[PDB]
Amino acid sequence: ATIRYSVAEEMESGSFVANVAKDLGLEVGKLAERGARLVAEGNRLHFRLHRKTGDLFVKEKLDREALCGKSDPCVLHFEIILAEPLQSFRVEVRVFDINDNAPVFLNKEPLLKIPESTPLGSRFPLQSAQDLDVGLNGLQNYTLSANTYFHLHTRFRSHGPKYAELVLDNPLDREAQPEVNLTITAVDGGSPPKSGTANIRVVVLDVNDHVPQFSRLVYRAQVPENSDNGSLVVVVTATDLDEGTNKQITYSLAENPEAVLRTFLVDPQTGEVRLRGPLDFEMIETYDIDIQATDGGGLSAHSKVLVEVVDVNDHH
Ligand SMILES: *[C@@H]1O[C@H](CO[C@@H]2O[C@@H](C)[C@@H](O)[C@@H](O)[C@@H]2O)[C@@H](O[C@@H]2O[C@H](CO)[C@@H](O[C@@H]3O[C@H](CO)[C@@H](O)[C@H](O)[C@@H]3O)[C@H](O)[C@H]2NC(C)=O)[C@H](O)[C@H]1NC(C)=O
Ligand SMILES: *[C@@H]1O[C@H](CO[C@@H]2O[C@@H](C)[C@@H](O)[C@@H](O)[C@@H]2O)[C@@H](O[C@@H]2O[C@H](CO)[C@@H](O[C@@H]3O[C@H](CO)[C@@H](O)[C@H](O)[C@@H]3O)[C@H](O)[C@H]2NC(C)=O)[C@H](O)[C@H]1NC(C)=O
Ligand SMILES: *[C@@H]1O[C@H](CO[C@@H]2O[C@@H](C)[C@@H](O)[C@@H](O)[C@@H]2O)[C@@H](O[C@@H]2O[C@H](CO)[C@@H](O[C@@H]3O[C@H](CO)[C@@H](O)[C@H](O)[C@@H]3O)[C@H](O)[C@H]2NC(C)=O)[C@H](O)[C@H]1NC(C)=O
Ligand SMILES: [Ca+2]
Ligand SMILES: [Ca+2]
Ligand SMILES: [Ca+2]
Ligand SMILES: [Ca+2]
Ligand SMILES: [Ca+2]
Ligand SMILES: [Ca+2]
Repeated sequence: ATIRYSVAEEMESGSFVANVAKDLGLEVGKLAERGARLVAEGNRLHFRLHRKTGDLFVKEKLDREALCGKSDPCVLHFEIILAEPLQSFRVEVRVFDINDNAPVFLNKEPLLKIPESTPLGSRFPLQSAQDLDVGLNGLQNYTLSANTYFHLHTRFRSHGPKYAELVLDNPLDREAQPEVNLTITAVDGGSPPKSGTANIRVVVLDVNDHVPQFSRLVYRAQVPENSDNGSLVVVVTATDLDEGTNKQITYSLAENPEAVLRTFLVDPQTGEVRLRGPLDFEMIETYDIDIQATDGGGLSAHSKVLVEVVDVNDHH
């Protein structure tokens, strides 16, 4: 009823396809004589017939991804018309698929920002790739680069892979490495398989999971009673391994006896523990002051400075 042939994709134009006279029920001379003409719909003119030889050539480089797109059978139809007697013959040439397209990502550099306090076992979806081929020549599998935090889990469908997702195996600690960088690899199933890699940048968001720590737990100080107002008792420092607003330190005098808050002050920024009142050895020999370093998130830490006034009042 209908005659068909098979051709390979992306072969050079003018290349041979088949010989018509054989499977037409005629001979070459008959083809030349009966006026063998190729006719199809106006839009498609993919082939060419040489009458005198009965030879079928392809007129253009056939690109299957353009003609059929994502369709499994790529078939081109056209009819051979004759004359005396006037016969019409339906011909269909199938364009086989080859592996001339590798998988690719639209974002070669995706940006995935994961908070530091992320529960172990959490999953992060990744955008799939695009292999324009069909079947085994299309997408088949994903792989993840060597890593100490993640492992890749590829959600599959019946025909092909749905998409891939990162699964966290280890607790993310920003203080260790604030960023982890990876390369996802998309692999088809052709022979040889073709690959397409993308580069994921995983940024770890700082969480206030670090209380400020004072240098010394106890600050020893020996201050002369005849010292002036605003004289520097001591300088205290507090460190925070975090970043952002969860790092800046706010020093403060809190929960102290009246005398302390009456004769002492502290600089909220620098840590300048200084005087705001007079001193007399006979009245108060020693002060013990608990200062408080407060973090932006609210994590506070205490430390006591033990001041001891020196020299009898007006001894020298
Ligand atoms: C999709 O691909 C994954 C992993 O990728 C494949 O396996 C690698 C080892 C390489 O050979 C890649 O070229 C290849 O694409 C497949 O899952 C994995 O299959 C392998 C089969 O050998 C399993 O072997 C393991 O090997 C390690 C050490 O090499 C051992 O510690 C394991 O105990 C085990 O023997 C592996 O467990 C398995 N999973 C992972 C995460 O690698 C997957 O089968 C494939 N799917 C399809 C449909 O192709
Ligand atoms: C994110 O990480 C990628 C991955 O780096 C690669 O993966 C690791 C797991 C290891 O296997 C590394 O050995 C491997 O490079 C980085 O991509 C890499 O970029 C560099 C330069 O930007 C590329 O360097 C090469 O150097 C050789 C010899 O010097 C040249 O011949 C190459 O032409 C190339 O210049 C490296 O090839 C490339 N790796 C891959 C797989 O593409 C990426 O830089 C990094 N990004 C960030 C922001 O950290
Ligand atoms: C000894 O010094 C303290 C503190 O001096 C302060 O710190 C220095 C580094 C400089 O920056 C000074 O400019 C700064 O004042 C003195 O205590 C402070 O006195 C001033 C003025 O009396 C107070 O300012 C105001 O006081 C009025 C009074 O009603 C309030 O209403 C205002 O709100 C405003 O606070 C200031 O509060 C007070 N305390 C501090 C911690 O600065 C002190 O007067 C001086 N002399 C003696 C004898 O102690
Ligand atoms: Ca192609
Ligand atoms: Ca193809
Ligand atoms: Ca392919
Ligand atoms: Ca931490
Ligand atoms: Ca942190
Ligand atoms: Ca902190």
